[PDB]
Amino acid sequence: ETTDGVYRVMTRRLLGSTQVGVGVMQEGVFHTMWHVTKGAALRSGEGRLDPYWGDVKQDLVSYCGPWKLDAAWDGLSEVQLLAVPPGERAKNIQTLPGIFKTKDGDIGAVALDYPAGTSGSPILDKCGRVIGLYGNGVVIKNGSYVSAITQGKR
Amino acid sequence: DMYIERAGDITWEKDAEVTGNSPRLDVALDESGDFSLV
Ligand SMILES: N=C(N)N[C@@H]1CCCCNC(=O)[C@H](CCCCN)NC(=O)[C@H](CCCCN)NC(=O)Cc2ccc(cc2)CNC(=O)CCCNC1=O
Repeated sequence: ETTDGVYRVMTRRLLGSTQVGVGVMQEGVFHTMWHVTKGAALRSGEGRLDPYWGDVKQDLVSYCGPWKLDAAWDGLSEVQLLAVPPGERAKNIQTLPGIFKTKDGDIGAVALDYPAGTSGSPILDKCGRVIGLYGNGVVIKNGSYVSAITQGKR
Repeated sequence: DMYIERAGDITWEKDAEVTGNSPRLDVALDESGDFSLV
């Protein structure tokens, strides 16, 4: 299956079937976060997906071709996280991003807290373009979570 | 062995629930790809 869309990333090495993350299929390339797969090969039905590009520092990895996703947050509008939590239906959640201010520039961030296996779910703009992936962030004072909107370079 | 299975189309939902605030946070990204608050 290479149809564009969002996919669960599953393993059987633990008890039951376990969702370890999420990713995006677009233009025949599968996009997820590095910590989901650690760069390992993936099965899709009877076919195999071999990694093509990845970068631990960005926490990103692509399969079957180079990173395709290049939209970016406009810095002004709300976005939607299309969360795909383990064992639950995909659900859109709208929010206005905050900002990670870093020495090398600023990055949209979303203050939404989902289970760890939700890593790699796409964040979309109002045109439905994927502006980045959910799941690399920080834990704030009260103990909840803020994820960077992590995007690669096409 | 990891495997993938489709979970949906990628599309904006007009009736989406809305939540979450919009913090401005100073952060650093280390060579491990981990963010930390500054
Ligand atoms: N913690 C909250 N509220 N939600 C997280 C949601 C995480 C969404 C998916 N992203 C990740 O899984 C990535 C993997 C690492 C990327 C490395 N590039 N993880 C992080 O981005 C932070 C970044 C921290 C970097 C600091 N330098 N790591 C964690 O949260 C680890 C952590 C796990 C569990 C607790 C507390 C902390 C206790 N809570 C609980 O068990 C509630 C249920 C589990 N909830 C959670 O796992």
